[PDB]
Amino acid sequence: TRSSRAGLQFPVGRVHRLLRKGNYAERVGAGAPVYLAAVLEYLTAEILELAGNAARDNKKTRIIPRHLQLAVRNDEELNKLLGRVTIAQGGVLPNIQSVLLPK
Amino acid sequence: AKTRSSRAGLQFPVGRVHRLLRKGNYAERVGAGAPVYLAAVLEYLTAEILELAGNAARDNKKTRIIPRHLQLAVRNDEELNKLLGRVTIAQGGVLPNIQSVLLPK
Amino acid sequence: NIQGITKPAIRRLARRGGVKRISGLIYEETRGVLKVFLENVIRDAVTYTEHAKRKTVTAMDVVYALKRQGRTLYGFGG
Amino acid sequence: KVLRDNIQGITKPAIRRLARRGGVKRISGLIYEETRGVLKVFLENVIRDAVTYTEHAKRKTVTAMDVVYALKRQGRTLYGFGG
Amino acid sequence: HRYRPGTVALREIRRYQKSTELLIRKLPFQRLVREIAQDFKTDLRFQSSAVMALQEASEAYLVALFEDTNLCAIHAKRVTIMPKDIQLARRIRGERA
Amino acid sequence: PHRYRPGTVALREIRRYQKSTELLIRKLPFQRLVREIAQDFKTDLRFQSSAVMALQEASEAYLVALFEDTNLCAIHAKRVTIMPKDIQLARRIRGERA
Amino acid sequence: TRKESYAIYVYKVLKQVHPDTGISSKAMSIMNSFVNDVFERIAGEASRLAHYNKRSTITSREIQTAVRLLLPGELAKHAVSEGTKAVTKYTSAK
Amino acid sequence: KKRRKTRKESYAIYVYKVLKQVHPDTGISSKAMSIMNSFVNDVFERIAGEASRLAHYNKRSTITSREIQTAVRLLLPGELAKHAVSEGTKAVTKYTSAK
DNA sequence: ATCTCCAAATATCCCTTGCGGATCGTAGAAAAAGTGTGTCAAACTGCGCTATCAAAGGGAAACTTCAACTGAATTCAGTTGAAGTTTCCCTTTGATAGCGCAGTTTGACACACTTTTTCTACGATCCGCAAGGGATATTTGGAGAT
DNA sequence: ATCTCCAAATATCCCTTGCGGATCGTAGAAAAAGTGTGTCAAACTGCGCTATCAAAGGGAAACTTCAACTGAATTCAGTTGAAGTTTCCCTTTGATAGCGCAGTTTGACACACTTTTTCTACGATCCGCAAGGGATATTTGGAGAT
Ligand SMILES: [Cl-]
Ligand SMILES: [Cl-]
Ligand SMILES: [Cl-]
Ligand SMILES: [Cl-]
Ligand SMILES: [Mn+2]
Ligand SMILES: [Mn+2]
Ligand SMILES: [Mn+2]
Ligand SMILES: [Mn+2]
Ligand SMILES: [Mn+2]
Ligand SMILES: [Mn+2]
Repeated sequence: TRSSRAGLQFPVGRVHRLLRKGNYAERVGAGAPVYLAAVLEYLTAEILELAGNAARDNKKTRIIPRHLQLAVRNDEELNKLLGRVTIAQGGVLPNIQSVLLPK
Repeated sequence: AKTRSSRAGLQFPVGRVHRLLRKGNYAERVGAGAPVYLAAVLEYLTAEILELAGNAARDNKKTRIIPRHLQLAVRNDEELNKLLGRVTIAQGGVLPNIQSVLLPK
Repeated sequence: NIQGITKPAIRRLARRGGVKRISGLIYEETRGVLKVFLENVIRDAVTYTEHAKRKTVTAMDVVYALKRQGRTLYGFGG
Repeated sequence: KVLRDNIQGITKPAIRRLARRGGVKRISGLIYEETRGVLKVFLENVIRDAVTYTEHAKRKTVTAMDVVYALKRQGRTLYGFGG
Repeated sequence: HRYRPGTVALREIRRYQKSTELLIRKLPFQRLVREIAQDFKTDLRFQSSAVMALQEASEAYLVALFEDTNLCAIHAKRVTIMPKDIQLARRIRGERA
Repeated sequence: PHRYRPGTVALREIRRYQKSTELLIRKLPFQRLVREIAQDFKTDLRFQSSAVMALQEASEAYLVALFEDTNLCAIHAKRVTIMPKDIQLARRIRGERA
Repeated sequence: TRKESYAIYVYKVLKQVHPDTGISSKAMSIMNSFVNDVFERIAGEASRLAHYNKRSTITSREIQTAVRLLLPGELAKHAVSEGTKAVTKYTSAK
Repeated sequence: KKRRKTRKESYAIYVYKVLKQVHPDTGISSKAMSIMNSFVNDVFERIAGEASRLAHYNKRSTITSREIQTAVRLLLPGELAKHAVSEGTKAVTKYTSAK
C-alpha cells in the first residue's frame, strides 16, 4: 500500500480516489494524495491529542463530542480553523462575564 | 439560425458559457441546455443592474454609468444588495446616511 | 407552534449564552428570530429534497443547507 | 533602505475622513491607534494570502489578481481589478 | 431562606454551560419544523435525524446569539438583555440590513 | 471672528465624504505600509500598481464599514463619540479576531 | 495575448435598457466582475448538487435549483422564467 | 446475498489508529467518531477546493503536492500550517524513497 | 466576622448498553503494461515596476481656546427573579400500517471527441463631440451673531 | 425678529480625455458534421424506517405572590475633542534612464492515466463486558442572616 511506503495510517489510495472523483482538476499527481493524506492525519492526530486530555481532565476514558468541543475551543488555532463549525452536542466553554458576578 | 444564442433568443454568448462550464471542472459532462439557461440568467442579472444603475445615473444628471451608479443601484435595491452583501464595488463609496441622534437640535 | 418554544426554554438557551437578566420582551424577539432562521435553513434543505425528486427531507439535505448558510454542522453526515 | 513604522503614515486626518464617510461625528483621541492596529491586522491577513499566491506562481511581482484572489478567500470579494 | 435575585440565575448559567443537552422540548420543536417545511412544500416527511440536525444548529445559533446580545447589553452599562441588543447583534453580524 | 459650533463642520464633513468615492488615505504612505508588511513575509517582492490600488480600495471599504458599525455601538451606549471599546465590540460580534 | 470579457454583451443589454446611456471603463470592469462572479457562484453550486445526487452531468436542472438557492426571492423567479424560456425556445430549433 | 445493503465508507478506522498512537488507553464514542469523520471530510474538501483553484488560476491541468501545500498555507492558521507542511513534505519524501 | 442553611461536588454501588475486538466476505487499491500529452527547462523580450528627481503647494502637524459631551452621583417606579400553587402535555413503551427510498438491470440517446468550415470577437488605429474636471469669479442657503 | 457672513453651489471660458460608432485584418473559437460511448430514466421490487395509534404518569410549563435592585431619568462639571490658525513637511505630479522579470515559445519526456488480473484492506455484522448511566449517601463549597 502507498500509505506504508509513506509511513501513514491514513489511506493514500482512498484519498487519491476521492481527489479524482471530486472534479478538482483534469489530473492528479502522485505526490498530491500522499501530501494530503499526511496533512489529514496530522490534523486528526492534533485534535484527538487534545480531546483525549479533555476526557482525562473530565475523568473519562472515552472521548465524547463535548471533549472535542473543549479541545477545539480552548485551542486558539483549532478554534480559528473551525470558527464557522458547530460540533453537535458540544455545548459551550464555561464563561461568565465579570460584571455579572457578585463581588 | 447559426449561433446557439441566436436560437435561444439571447444576447449573451451561449457558446462561451458552455465552454467555460467545461473548462471549469464542475462535472465531467455538461448538458445542451445548461449554458443556455446559465447565459439567460447572467443576461437577466446584468439587465437588472444596468437598468437600476442607469436610473441612478439619470438622478445624478448623468449620461454615463460609473461605479458610484452601480453602488447606489445595488445598495438601494434589497435583492441586489443581499446578492452582493459580501462584495465591494471599487470607487462606489457609500449611501448618504447620517444617524438621527447626530443631527443638530 | 411558535409558542412551543416556551419562555423557560428560551431562558435555558440564554443561560448557556451566559445571560443573567432577561427583559420580558426577549421571548417574542427570540421566537421571531428562530422562525426566520428555520425558514432560511429549511427553505434551502427542501430545495435539495425536491431537486433529488424525493419527498423525505434527509439529514444530508439539512447539512448541505447549513453549509450553504455558512453554518457547517458536524455529526450527521458531513 | 529598511522600512519601519509605516503604520504611522496612516495619519489622524486620513482616519478621520474614513470615519466621516462612515457617518461618525465625534471621535475619541484613542481611536487613531486602535484603527492603525486594526488596519495592520487586516493588511497582514490579506497580504499574507496575496504573497502565498505570488510565491506559488513562482513570481516575484504581487499582481492585482493575487490580491483579488486573496480578498475573495477572506470573504471580501472585490470588483474592478480582474477575475 | 431566600436566594437574592441573580444568585439562582448565576447558578443556572454554570449548570447549562457545563452540559450539552438540547434545551428546547423535542416534540414542540418538531412541530414547528413541519409547519415551516409545509409552507414551502406540501406532503413532506422527515428523517428523524434531519429534525435533530435542525435543532442542534438552531440551538447552537441561539446560544451564540445570546452571547453577542449579552455583550451589547453589557456594552450599554446594563445587565438585562433586550430586543435592541438582539437587534444590534444581528445588524452587526450582517444578518440584518 | 466667525466660528461654527463644534460638530457643525463634522456634519458637513460627513455629507461631503458620503457623496464622494475617492480614496481617503494618502497614496504613497499606504504603499509603503503595504511593502513593509509584505517584506516581513517574503523579501524582494515587487507590486503592480493596481495590486496596491486593489489593497487600498479593499482596506478603505473595510475601515469605512467598521466605523459604521462602531458608531452603532457608540450610539447603543448612548454616546455620539466612537471609542476603542466600540470598535472592539464591533469586531468581536463580527467574529473578527487578532 | 487575447483577453476575453463580457463587455460587448454588456453594452448590448445596456442599449436595450438605456439606449442613450454609456458606461465608463471602470464600471465595465465591475460589470465583467459581476458576471464572472455570479457564474462562479452558480456553476459552483450546480457542481455540488450533481455530486450530491451522484450525477456525472450538470444540466439546466442543476442550474435552475442553483439559481433558486443563490438569488434572493424575486430575482430568482424572473431568472428562472428567463432561463426556462430560453431553453424552451432553443430546443425548438436545430 | 444478491441484494446487498449498499455500503457506506468512512475514516473511522484510520481515525481509531491515530487515537491509539496518541492515547493508547483512550476510547471514542460513536457520536464523537461521526464528528471526526465530518472534520476529515470537511478539511479534505476545503484543501482540494483551494488546490483546484490554484491549478485553474495558474492555467495548469494538474493538482500536485505543490497545490496541496500552498492550499494548506492558505487554509490553516500559523503553527498548524507549519507543522502540516512538515508532515506532508516528509510523507512525500519518504514515499518516493520506498521502491 | 461569623454562623445556619441550600445546593453542587463527590463517594458508593448496582444496572444498562454501546464500545471495541472478532469473524467473514469483497469492493477497491495495487501491480505490470502499453500510451501521450501536460509540465519543465532553456532561450528571447519588452511591458512596466523601481529609483530618482525637480518644482509646486496641498495637506499634516502642533498649538490655543473653549463648547459641550462623557460620565460620576443620586433617585425611585417598577420590571424581574425567586419561590410556591396550579394546570398541562412532553416523554416513553409495545409495534402495525405502508410510504417511498434505494437496489437491479438496461439500452436509447444525449453528450464526448474529432476534423473541417464559418464567423465572431478582440487588438490596433481614427472620429464626431459632449462629458468633464480645473482655474477663477459670483450668488446663495442658513449657521451664528448684533 | 433682523443682519453679518462662511462655504457649498452656480455660472462662464477653456480644453483634453475617455467613450460610443466606425472601418479593418485576423487569431482562435463556435458551429456544423460524423460517430463512438457511457450515463441515466424507466420499471418492477424489497424492506428500512417514518408516521401513527392509545393510554398514564411525572415533571415541565404556567400562573401567583412579593419586593430586591436594576434601568431610566435628572443635575452637574472636569474632561476632552472640535474648530481655526500657522508653519513647512514630503506627498503628488511628471519625465526618465535601466533593468528586473513577467510572459510567449518550442522541443524532450517524465508522468499521469487507461485497461486488466490479482491480491487484500475495510465494510457489514456480532456479542461479551466494562465504562458510563443512575440512584442514594457523605462531603464540600458558598450564600445569606445574626
Ligand atoms: Cl505530485
Ligand atoms: Cl441540459
Ligand atoms: Cl428594546
Ligand atoms: Cl475605550
Ligand atoms: Mn521588516
Ligand atoms: Mn463500534
Ligand atoms: Mn491648505
Ligand atoms: Mn409504493
Ligand atoms: Mn441670505
Ligand atoms: Mn467532615
